[PDB]
Amino acid sequence: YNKIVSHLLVAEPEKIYAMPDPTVPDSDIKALTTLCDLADRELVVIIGWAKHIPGFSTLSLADQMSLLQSAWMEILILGVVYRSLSFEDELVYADDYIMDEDQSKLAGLLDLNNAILQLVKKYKSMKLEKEEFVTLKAIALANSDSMHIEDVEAVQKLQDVLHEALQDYEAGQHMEDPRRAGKMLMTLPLLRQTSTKAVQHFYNIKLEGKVPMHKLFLEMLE
Amino acid sequence: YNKIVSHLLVAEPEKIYAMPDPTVPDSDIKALTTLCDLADRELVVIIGWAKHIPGFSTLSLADQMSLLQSAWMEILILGVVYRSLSFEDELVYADDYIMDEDQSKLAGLLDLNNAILQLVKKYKSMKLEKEEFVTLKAIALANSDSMHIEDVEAVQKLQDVLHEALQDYEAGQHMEDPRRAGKMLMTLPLLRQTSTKAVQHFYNIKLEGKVPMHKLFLEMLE
Ligand SMILES: CC/C(=C(\c1ccc(O)cc1)c1ccc(OCCN(C)C)cc1)c1ccccc1
Ligand SMILES: CC/C(=C(\c1ccc(O)cc1)c1ccc(OCCN(C)C)cc1)c1ccccc1
Repeated sequence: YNKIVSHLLVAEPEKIYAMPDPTVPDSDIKALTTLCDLADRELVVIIGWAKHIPGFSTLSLADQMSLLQSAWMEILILGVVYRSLSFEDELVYADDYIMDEDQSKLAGLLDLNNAILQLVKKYKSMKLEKEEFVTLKAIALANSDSMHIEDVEAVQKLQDVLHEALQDYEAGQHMEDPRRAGKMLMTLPLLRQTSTKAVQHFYNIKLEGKVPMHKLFLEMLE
Repeated sequence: YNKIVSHLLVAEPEKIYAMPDPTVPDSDIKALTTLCDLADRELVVIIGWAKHIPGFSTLSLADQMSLLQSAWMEILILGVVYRSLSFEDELVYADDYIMDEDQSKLAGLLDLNNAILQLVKKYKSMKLEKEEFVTLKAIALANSDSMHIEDVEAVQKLQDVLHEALQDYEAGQHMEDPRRAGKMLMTLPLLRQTSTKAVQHFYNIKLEGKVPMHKLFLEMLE
């Protein structure tokens, strides 16, 4: 069994409850608040998680920040996708916050949650395993295509190392499909597309708040 | 040598000149007109090209249209990227229409053309070959993630067939890097991201015109 995959499995953060405020009337604002508060907590643990990825900490702080800046929404989305694989037309943002179509409509997230469900659909068909999920999260971080990378070569080595882990996993676990690793890689474009739209929506409705995201990753990394 | 790759090479369309109107004063409008007129001509030949891809014609007309609808901007962009690999900070839209930074600024395309140059940068480092380019164009078509596919399984078989061709090519041509096929696949997210932004920009400034894109692919396919 592949050691990087094993390591990523033990580095996996614990479940986080959303705790929607039971005193607040249901509304689009309440849904967005709940999601913002959930994501902020998730981002803190994502930063800690990334430090476990072999080679990530040896990048400059600027490069670590750049990768995180570019990847954070993909990592959040891949999480909700994975959590939702055993459900039907619903998204498990947390065990206590499962969004059906009516809820998504109410939150103004129909189009976005429908795209996320498209990711779910594909991964259900492919029978996405936890091992594959955690490896793809790490790959999405390393492959996030920041336009501000200092050490392009080191970031490529990190991509290489993680891709190798996925290939080695699939070679051992899935001999019935010698192309499964590539199929997994071919799911990344839809994740990127969905993230891109989610981030556009995030800025369009001003969820970023008073303090820029750049400084937030700084505080947490420094 | 891989037959699908060989076939794709012979299916490659001839060069198309942009023919910017020499009587028209240079302006953002002239640049956008030139690009619109270039793309429209390219789209006609792209539709003919897709018919050469093994299995594409045996899909329903609806599925052919769906793949084209979802992929067309990626295919256009991958073309300009490939045409630009031997240039520096300039995009070869056509032999007679090469956009430098000043031109992009003037056209309102700085951000978009900069993203396209990011694609170029990565492919230069990877030493992207024509064989790899034409194969990735076909993969981008098949992997374009339309939300309206009728025969999900047939579209997967098409993805499979093209992925197999890339893997077989790389296995024979690039034994020094057993992971090169996966590296090529890992370039697709940035293409998707760039296309997504280009399409958003395309609709934001109303370049679609009086007739919807759906009917355009119909006419040309029927
Ligand atoms: C898709 C749901 C979502 C977020 C989300 C996704 C996955 C997940 O596990 C948790 C949340 C989302 C919402 C807000 C957000 O902002 C965090 C920044 N702070 C400073 C508010 C990030 C993601 C969202 C994204 C954009 C607009 C509206 C909602
Ligand atoms: C990135 C350049 C570009 C186009 C382009 C890209 C590659 C290429 O080889 C040729 C052109 C572009 C521009 C217009 C366009 O519309 C075609 C639809 N008709 C009906 C006008 C498609 C692509 C463009 C895209 C969006 C907004 C503005 C410009």
